[PDB]
Amino acid sequence: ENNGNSVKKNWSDQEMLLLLEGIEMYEDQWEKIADHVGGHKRVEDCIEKFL
Amino acid sequence: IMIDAASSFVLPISITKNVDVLQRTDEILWFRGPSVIVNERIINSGDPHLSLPLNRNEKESLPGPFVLGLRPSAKFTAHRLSMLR
Amino acid sequence: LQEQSELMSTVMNNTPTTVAALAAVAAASETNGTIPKPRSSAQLEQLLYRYRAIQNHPKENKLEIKAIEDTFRNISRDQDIYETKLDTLRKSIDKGFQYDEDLLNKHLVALQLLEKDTDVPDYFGDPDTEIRISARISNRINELERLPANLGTYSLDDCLEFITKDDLSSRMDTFKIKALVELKSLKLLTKQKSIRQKLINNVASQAHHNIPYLRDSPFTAAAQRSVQIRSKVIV
Amino acid sequence: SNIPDPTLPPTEMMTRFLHPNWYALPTTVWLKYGNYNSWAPSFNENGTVVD
Repeated sequence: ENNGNSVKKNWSDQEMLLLLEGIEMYEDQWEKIADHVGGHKRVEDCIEKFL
Repeated sequence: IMIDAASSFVLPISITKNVDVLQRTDEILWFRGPSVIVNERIINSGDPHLSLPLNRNEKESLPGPFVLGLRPSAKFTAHRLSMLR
Repeated sequence: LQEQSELMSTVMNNTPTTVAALAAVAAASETNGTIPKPRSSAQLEQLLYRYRAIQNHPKENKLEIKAIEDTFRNISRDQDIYETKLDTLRKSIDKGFQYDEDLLNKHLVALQLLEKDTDVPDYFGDPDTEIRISARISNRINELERLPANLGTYSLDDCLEFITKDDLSSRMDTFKIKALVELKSLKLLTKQKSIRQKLINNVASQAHHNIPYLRDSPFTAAAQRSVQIRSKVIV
Repeated sequence: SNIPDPTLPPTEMMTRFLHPNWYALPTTVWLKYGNYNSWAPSFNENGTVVD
């Protein structure tokens, strides 16, 4: 999808899949992970969700 | 084997008079190959028309392609529209 | 040498009369170590059906027909025994028990979890046991990597959308995303381990400047004070 | 990517940890002069924590 999802800390399966795609892509560079999730999530929350 | 070929083309003449039914850019898009028509997306994986069991020259004119496509029955759809409101 | 897979290979290669496994003592008995009483529901039984139905033409070159027919007799006898026992079992039922609901719940959930190999809660170092964990993850990876890529759902909520001959419903991929979140989360394990090491070895590596009840003790403050003593200047 | 398989032998995650509750603290240093030196200053406490 392309639409803005619901209120944060829901983490639909699309966002989990794109996060894991980003981690397989870049191996670092959490700005380039957080935009690939969709850019409506911060670095400091993508790291708090991958841990 | 490349990936980044263009594979779509546009002619310069604006022929946009009788073309509201095709796929427009927003001109007319002209691809490098044809389309692909797919009858039904979901395969019906059992159904001994397709599964071919090993037990027991015959023809059968089945009604439509809709046998092979998992359609729901209408009583459930009426039940769900009753559950709508 | 898997004769119950050799029959399947001869069936799926569509040439079973041309070889017929060379039924003598040297070949048909070397793979058997009678026939070993097939295990499946019908996947190893329809093969025996077709094998007897193909071996009705030679009828004397294959001496192993008799043991297969003895196992057919065994299957028919066991089936008749089970039908008599099911006739008696439906007559041996008490007229009133009133089976409890909230234990039927637990038996259904417990059976369902014990079918598909997951851990059931009760409610009724050491690299020996490190490999026994790292050999269950390779199980799940080489079980998820044999799913077909053209996997798709059909929920009971597509009836409210009226999908035509070609309409592309919007809940078709609620299982293939879930079957990749697991398969890629079980490959990014030794990346989150390396991030957790860099987290813990930089939070616990201070441990006496952030935690308040440790940097206020006598001995920690005395040690941090005593490491900072500048050496004495002679004259 | 360049990640490894999770069936590789480093799966330890705690090998050389050494929390600073487990550090060695500086304490007194008892000295030995000789066999017949019983009036000398016997030990040494420059920067010790305890007595």
